[PDB]
Amino acid sequence: MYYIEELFCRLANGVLNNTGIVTDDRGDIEDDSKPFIIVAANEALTRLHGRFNMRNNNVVVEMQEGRTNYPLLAKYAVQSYDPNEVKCPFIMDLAGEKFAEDVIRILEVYDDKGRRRPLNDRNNPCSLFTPRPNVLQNNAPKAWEVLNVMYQAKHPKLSTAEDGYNEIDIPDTLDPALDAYIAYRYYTSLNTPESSAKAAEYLSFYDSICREVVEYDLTSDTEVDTNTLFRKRGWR
Amino acid sequence: DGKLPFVLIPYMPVKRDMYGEPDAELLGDNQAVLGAVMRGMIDLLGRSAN
Repeated sequence: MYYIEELFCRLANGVLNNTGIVTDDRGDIEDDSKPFIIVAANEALTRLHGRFNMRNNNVVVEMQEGRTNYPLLAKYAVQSYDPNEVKCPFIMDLAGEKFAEDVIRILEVYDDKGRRRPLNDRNNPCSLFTPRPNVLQNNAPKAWEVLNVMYQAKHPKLSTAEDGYNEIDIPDTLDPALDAYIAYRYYTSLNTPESSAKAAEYLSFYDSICREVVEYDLTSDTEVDTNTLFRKRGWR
Repeated sequence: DGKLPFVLIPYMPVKRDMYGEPDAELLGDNQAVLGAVMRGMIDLLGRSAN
């Protein structure tokens, strides 16, 4: 983990060392050009967390009577809901761990009693459904039913504001991939043909780094488990 | 009779010995090898997706 300022220094003394958006001392990016990097940086982090299952985070959802669709939005969180239009929040989080709507793909759902709940099983009456990728639907809200949703999560969105996040938590082996994508976005913005050729090199380099990580499995992406169907099938 | 009332009957007699050898003495290795093959066949079928 490191501050976004270190990212600015690394870009200043890295791929963007010969650009006009760096300071005279090569210590930081130009202040007016900082939001350009921030937008690209968030985009790059989203792609990395999609190809690689690096972060697995879980959330707690409380079933409310008379409600079937449960969007996973921060406006329904207890720490961020507005009482004027929301009767009561159903997403529970902590003051220092506010929900940031980092949901990418739902993996599994367990209720408060410890039973696995099938998802998108059309032939199963008790199964849950997801009409939208970030919306959870329950067709039978009970009295004290509480659901826990474990999902693949993206990195929290960076922001230059003081209250916003200002740290990066990614495997250090993917740092060249992050720099390459940011460099690709910058050089692609310039429409000069010379910059276009340079932009493609970084994008190709970024893809090469990603496949190298997959080839050696440096992020423990591959997962195996002991066989259980042998007992269930009754082979004995 | 004037001697012990016990009678000894060996299955496979041993040269100058009382206790004989049962058939389990010679089949110790064969049973273990056969068991390994049978378990391997079941594991191949059982663990396979079907």
